[PDB]
Amino acid sequence: GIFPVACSDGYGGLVTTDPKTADPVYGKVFNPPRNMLPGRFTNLLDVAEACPTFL
Amino acid sequence: GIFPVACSDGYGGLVTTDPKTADPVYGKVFNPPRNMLPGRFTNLLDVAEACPTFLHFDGDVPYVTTKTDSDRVLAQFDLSLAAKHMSNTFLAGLAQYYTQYSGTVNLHFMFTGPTDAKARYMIAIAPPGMEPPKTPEAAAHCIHAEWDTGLNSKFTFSIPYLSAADYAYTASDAAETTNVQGWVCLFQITHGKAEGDALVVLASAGKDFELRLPVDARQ
Amino acid sequence: GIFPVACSDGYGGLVTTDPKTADPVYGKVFNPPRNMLPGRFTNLLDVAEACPTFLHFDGDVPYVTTKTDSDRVLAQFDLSLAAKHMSNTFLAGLAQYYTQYSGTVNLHFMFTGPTDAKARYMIAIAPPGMEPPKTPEAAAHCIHAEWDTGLNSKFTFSIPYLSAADYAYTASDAAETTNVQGWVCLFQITHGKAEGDALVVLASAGKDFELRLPVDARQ
Amino acid sequence: FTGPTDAKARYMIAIAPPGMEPPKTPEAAAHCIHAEWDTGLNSKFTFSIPYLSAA
Amino acid sequence: RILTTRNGHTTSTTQSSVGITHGYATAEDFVNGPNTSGLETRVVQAERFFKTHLFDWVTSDPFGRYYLLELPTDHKGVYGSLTDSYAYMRNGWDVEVTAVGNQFNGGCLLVAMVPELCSIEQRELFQLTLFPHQFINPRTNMTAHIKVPFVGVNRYDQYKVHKPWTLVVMVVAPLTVNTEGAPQIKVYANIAPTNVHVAGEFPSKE
Amino acid sequence: VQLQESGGGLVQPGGSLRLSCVASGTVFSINDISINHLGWYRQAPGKERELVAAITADGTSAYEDSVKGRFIISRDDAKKMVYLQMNSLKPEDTAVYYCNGLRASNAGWEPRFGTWGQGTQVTVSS
Amino acid sequence: VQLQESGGGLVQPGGSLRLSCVASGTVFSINDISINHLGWYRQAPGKERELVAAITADGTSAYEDSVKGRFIISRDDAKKMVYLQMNSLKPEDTAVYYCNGLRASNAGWEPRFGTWGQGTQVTVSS
Amino acid sequence: SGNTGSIINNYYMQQYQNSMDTQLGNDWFSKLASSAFSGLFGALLA
Amino acid sequence: SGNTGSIINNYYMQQYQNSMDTQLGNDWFSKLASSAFSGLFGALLA
Amino acid sequence: TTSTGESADPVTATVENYGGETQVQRRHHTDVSFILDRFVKVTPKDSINVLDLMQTPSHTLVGALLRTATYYFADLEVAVKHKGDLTWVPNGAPVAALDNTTNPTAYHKAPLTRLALPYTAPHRVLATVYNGKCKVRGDLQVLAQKAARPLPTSFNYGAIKATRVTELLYRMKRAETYCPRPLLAVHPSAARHKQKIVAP
Amino acid sequence: LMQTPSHTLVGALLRTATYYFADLEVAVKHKGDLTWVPNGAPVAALDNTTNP
Repeated sequence: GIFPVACSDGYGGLVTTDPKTADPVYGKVFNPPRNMLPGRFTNLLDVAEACPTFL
Repeated sequence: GIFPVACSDGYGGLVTTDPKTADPVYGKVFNPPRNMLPGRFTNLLDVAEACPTFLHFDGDVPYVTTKTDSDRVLAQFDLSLAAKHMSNTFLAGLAQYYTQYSGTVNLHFMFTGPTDAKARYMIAIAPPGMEPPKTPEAAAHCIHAEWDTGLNSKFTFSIPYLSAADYAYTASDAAETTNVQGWVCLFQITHGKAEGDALVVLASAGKDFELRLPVDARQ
Repeated sequence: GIFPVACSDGYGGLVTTDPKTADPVYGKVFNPPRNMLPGRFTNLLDVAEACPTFLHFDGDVPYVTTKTDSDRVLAQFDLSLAAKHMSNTFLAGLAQYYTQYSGTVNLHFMFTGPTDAKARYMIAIAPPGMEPPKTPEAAAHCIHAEWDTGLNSKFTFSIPYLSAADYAYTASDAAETTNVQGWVCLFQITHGKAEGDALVVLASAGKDFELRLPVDARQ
Repeated sequence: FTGPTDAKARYMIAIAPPGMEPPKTPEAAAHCIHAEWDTGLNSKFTFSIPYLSAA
Repeated sequence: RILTTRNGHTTSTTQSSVGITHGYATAEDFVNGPNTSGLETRVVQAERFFKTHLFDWVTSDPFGRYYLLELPTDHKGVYGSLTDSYAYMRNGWDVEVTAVGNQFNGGCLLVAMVPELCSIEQRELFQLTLFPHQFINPRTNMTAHIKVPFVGVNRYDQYKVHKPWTLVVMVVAPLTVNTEGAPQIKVYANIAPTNVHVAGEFPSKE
Repeated sequence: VQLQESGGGLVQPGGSLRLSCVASGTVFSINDISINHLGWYRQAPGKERELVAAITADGTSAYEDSVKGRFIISRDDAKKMVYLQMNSLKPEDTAVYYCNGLRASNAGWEPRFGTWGQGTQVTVSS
Repeated sequence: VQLQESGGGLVQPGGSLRLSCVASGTVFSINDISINHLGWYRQAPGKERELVAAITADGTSAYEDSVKGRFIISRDDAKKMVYLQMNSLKPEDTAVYYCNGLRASNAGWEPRFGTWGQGTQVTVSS
Repeated sequence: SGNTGSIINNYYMQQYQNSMDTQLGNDWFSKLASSAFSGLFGALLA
Repeated sequence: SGNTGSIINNYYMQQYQNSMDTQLGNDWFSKLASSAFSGLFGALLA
Repeated sequence: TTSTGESADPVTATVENYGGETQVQRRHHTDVSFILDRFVKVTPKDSINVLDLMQTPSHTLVGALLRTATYYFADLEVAVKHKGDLTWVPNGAPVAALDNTTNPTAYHKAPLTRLALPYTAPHRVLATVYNGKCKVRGDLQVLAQKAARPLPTSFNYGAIKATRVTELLYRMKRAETYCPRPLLAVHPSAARHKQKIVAP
Repeated sequence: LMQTPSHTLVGALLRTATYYFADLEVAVKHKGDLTWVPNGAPVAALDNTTNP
């Protein structure tokens, strides 16, 4: 006997904003170094506080 | 009740390079012993460093004879693994299955003529952006080396890897304009009574040569 | 949310020799006691070593009578589990369900005639690559043994396993040319007043006989 | 060896024990006791004929 | 640069030598296996030199001319009788190639030991430096030396149906005489089996 | 690597021509594409060969204002062919046409980007 | 293990014959195949039986230059039969034909590889 | 120890998958084949 | 260590998935490429 | 860097000879085990196929990179698209066994069926090239030698049979390779042979 | 990544940066079989099956 499972109805469709990942195809790739490049921003609400614009 | 699961859409197809295995059919098979057989290799870039191969010059010969005239250029070609002068080496044959590379390429020169023939040569590299030099005087302003014949009949020179990007392409058989990676030029400075004598030349990988991104173009 | 899973393509079919089980239907059944019944066997290659069986010679008889003439060959046959002389033993019957083998094969000889008949025999093996010997003088240069009748009426000789590969085939009923594993030859050196007396011969497995890769050819 | 500096050569010496006619070609004499040398900076060679017999 | 080799009761001395090339291994692997049942044996009377003629190097041969020599060849000594007395053998090789012309010649040769060579292509000649090899340049040296072990898909072999090695000599630059060199050059070889083993005696001749 | 053409020869002025570009196949290399910019050149006897038209990657078309409005050009990439339509025939058409590609520099289109072509000539004189 | 043939007997010269190989079935053993190389042999009265043709595993066919160009051979493995076509009938055809297999050695093809055949004879004399 | 090669425990209890043996209170051939005489019988020279 | 990247143990025993190697009692190129001579040969000035 | 040419010893010259700098290397993509682990298409036959690794075309990635080794070893995986039921048979077995069901048979399940087979040959290692053949009658000798220089017959992984076979792909696992051989690229006719890279 | 329309949410928010870096995921609805090819490879390789 093998572990019995129950496929469910209404689950598993595609949603364009779900929190889950895909399956890898191409492995062992290394990137060129990009650390400490000038002028980074992480939150789009910090350039809105550091830089005003005209009316 | 049993453990409920949710089959997902877009997952589970067949991909020809995925990292997963199949199901066994036939079990308990033992192999004949094959340990320590002579002549193993694990990385295909170690036989490219331990064993160089010949170049190809006009006439279907892997060498260049000394000229007795006012023109002093022996051979000049673009720097690319797809060049015509490199079409018979092990380096180009292997590189045709990858898309990008980086690092050093070595060249070996060996002199053949008799004991009473002497010569003197020079090799330079011209980076891209300006037409390459035709005369040794003009090429004296690039990166160059210069040697001559003696008791040790071999020389070795490393073409530096110099570019803007971190990697460079191995593809694009040009048959066109727009060189990208530069030229290399072999010159003959002077010679004494060495008419008709040959200088064979080989090619091999360097200390930090690297090759990435495999592909299949059916060559 | 429930645990998401990804059904895979190419997996899960039925295979008639897979290592997995089925689902139970009927439960709580107890068996009558059967412990320590006489005459058990676990490996089918132990009754092949504990119990030899008869050979088959021309005339539907498992023996060979002494000849009174100038020809001294008693029996000669190829070394193969598919040979005709081995078609009735337990070894060939079992080996017809496998593809490869390796190891030793034993042969047993027993003398029958009266107390006042004496004889002397010899057995050799000829490896492949040269036609087998016809005379005892010529066969004296192979691997051979030689015995004679007495109070102990039985002899045992082990055909060595000698080849290039590590395993050898049990298949290929030849009815053709191209022997692969060699011949074995039984000779009669001399004899005293033993006309018409028989020598029966049996066959069995050896210490290190082995059999691998089961198959089903419907024999 | 005596000749000039631009002449080179290569020699071989063998011994044939009694009981069979001696060899005529170097290929055939390669199966006896032999030595083989050539010219260079040291222009001399020395070889010892072994003493081999029944008595 | 003197070097002296010795195999059995034979020797050989050269004065212009650039070393020995050990190709594909420096030692021999397991000789006793489960396929011979422990019946093998060694023959030390079979390890010594023998000579042969290869070809004549004329000034009119272009690049790419080759000469093939299959090992083991027709021999008459004790080794040539081993192949008539037994059914399975194995042994490594030791080769030496010599081309004698004065130091006023030009050109280059390339000797190499190739496992299982069968009609190499024309373009594949540019890559013959993957196998154990050595050059012969009259300006510098006159001799080549190589050493190879036993390779094969089997631990013992039948030399009447399979020849696992091949000695090939190619021309990379033609010969030049320059009115001071020898008009032509003859190439000879010198070969000795190492680590022989045998099993499976045969019946007599007839 | 070298483009062939067909549909030329000796022709009388006033007909209707469709020059055809029998390409060698355009073995052209790596996925860096969308620089596919072909064109047509004419050549005069002893006078430098001049451009006629040029086609951009998708839809733009320019012509020499000598022939502007008279010719029609279009490419068919699904089968990888390009053609040249010839209507409103004038005496000015006597030139050898080369089906080739363009460079698209800042100042103007530059030539091949190739080895050379063969060409087809359409000389009309009444 | 022993191949039968049919289609022979007494026949007049100038007809059209297709000799047929009624094989016993070719029980032939292990998956080591693609050495399937059959052939045909002729036999003369008191003179050693000579080859005629031989078929390789897939497509190659050779004949004795006495009959070269005149005969056509082909095998049908899907049903496992092989045949012999006989056109351009000469007086030279008087021989007994054996449908058998070949050995393909280094020097030349060697014979069976079998027990023996029966044969069919085609003697034509006008 | 038949032809089974999974490494994860069975899902069902052993009571439902198979039948249970009881006790009361081949395999003779493996003892018999081990008792075979190997050495030589007579006096050995050479 | 081929092209395989799962982190959960295999389901089947190692005896059924692959064939088992035995012992008796390339890879020469990685020793050979490491023994290459790098430095300069003659006397160095400047 | 000067040295003796004939000696055949390896020698490498770095960029520190004229003042340069030597950088870091990552060579994961050229390992034999890695690069040879991927599927490769093969032209199949209708009923019976003999699984032999020399049927991959010599121009594909796996085909040529395999053919630059003289001896090799690997397990095998196949992916078959068929109709009916599929039966596998080990090395060196009679051809009648292709009809019996007790041999490993995979019942049809769409779209395809992926299996894993062991290494079942009697030799310790396989070979890509073999020197056994020891090498008017014009065409006779041509087609005699042409068929007298193949490999031996025990260099295979078994056989498969089905009512019809439509696709068949090979994948090698645990690859090991010995004694390298030549590997050549397409010879340009002009000054360079250029692929048309991805570009509009 | 410059083929997303400039008016969508991702398109414009991406276009307010001069330099960027990211991995990629695609979701394709097709007929037949789908072959991917890395950066800078010949256009003939789109026909070979050994590529993913």
